[PDB]
Amino acid sequence: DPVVIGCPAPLTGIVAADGIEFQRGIQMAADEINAVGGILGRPIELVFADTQSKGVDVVIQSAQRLIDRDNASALIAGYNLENGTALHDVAADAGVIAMHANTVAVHDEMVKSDPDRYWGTFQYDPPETLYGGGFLKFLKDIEDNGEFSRPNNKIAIITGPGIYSVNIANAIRDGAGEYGYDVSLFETVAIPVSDWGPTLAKLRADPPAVIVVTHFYPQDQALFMNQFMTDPTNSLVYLQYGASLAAFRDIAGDNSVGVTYATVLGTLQDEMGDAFAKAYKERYGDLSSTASGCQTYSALYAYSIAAALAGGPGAPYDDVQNKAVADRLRSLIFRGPVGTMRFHADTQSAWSYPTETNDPSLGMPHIFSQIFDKAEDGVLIAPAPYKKAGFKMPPWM
Repeated sequence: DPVVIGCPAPLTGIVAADGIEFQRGIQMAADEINAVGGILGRPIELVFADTQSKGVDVVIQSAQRLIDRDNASALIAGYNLENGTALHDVAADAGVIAMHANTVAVHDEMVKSDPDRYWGTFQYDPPETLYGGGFLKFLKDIEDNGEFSRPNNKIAIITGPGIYSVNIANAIRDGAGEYGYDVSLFETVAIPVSDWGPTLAKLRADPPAVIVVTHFYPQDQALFMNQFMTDPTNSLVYLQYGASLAAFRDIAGDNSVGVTYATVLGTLQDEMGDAFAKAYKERYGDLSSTASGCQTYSALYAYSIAAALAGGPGAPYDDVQNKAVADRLRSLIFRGPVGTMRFHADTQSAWSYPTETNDPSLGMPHIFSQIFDKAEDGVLIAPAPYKKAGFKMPPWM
């Protein structure tokens, strides 16, 4: 009998572009796995539900449909525009596995709130908190390697009002002290930003060693750099998420050069990572996003290994067999194109390297990049052993 895998993804609405890549990624993994017989000779079938870039009610409806109507044994998502815990009760109540990369601390706390019940839901990246803790670790390593010499001990943190930006910003604020940084500014701005002037005046009145912007819109970030660069402070700049996108580099132009950014789950640029990216672009075109497609690709591979080891998926409501599958997933150490996927037992979230573990065979690399040319993707500068270059002092420093 075929193994039915359901994918609730935002195929329409404001984040359609990511939803389409989640669909492409999971299709590619299913095709590769099926070409060698599927899971224990059972072919993988994929059913999709469009969450329309809408919120909790629609995500739940979509997940429920995949189970009730399509008999999905497992749900695999990238992210959807929900708080992060919509899937847990849907999975638990149907005795199925759900995997997501919503990238949320609320997932960790939900699983910890009732681990006996929430045995089936896994977050296959680390929560967003690691963007903050991992930034501090990154900063330590480039200082220790001689690549960055702090002009002073001050860090400035600039956040939007939402939970993702705020959680990242507070992780950095809270951790700064043990790395010998004082927070010179913690600033919350209204979004979208029309003018960074007030923030920029505070920065220039008290030039920090490091500026972190956790507000993530690429256009707002480019406007920031264009206003910053009329009179830049002597500061390392890290921009959360948006700087990873062509749109940021297009709008900032040469002002993008020197900026750093990072992802807690991304394609490595070693042989295996390069092979995935090449194959993905051959299937879907050079403008397609491996950054989103690698997520559901990796998740389905992990699932396929765990389910095979357990003797196969359970049907909906076969809690005993799906618990066996979840046990295999919970102990899995799976090295794919994004690095090692391994779970914390207590949170059922991915281990992060080098922040939580010093061994890349035991956790997922938190990859940092630095822009060197407005026309190119940033170069990987952390963590060893995945660097393609070292951090280079920004041109404004």
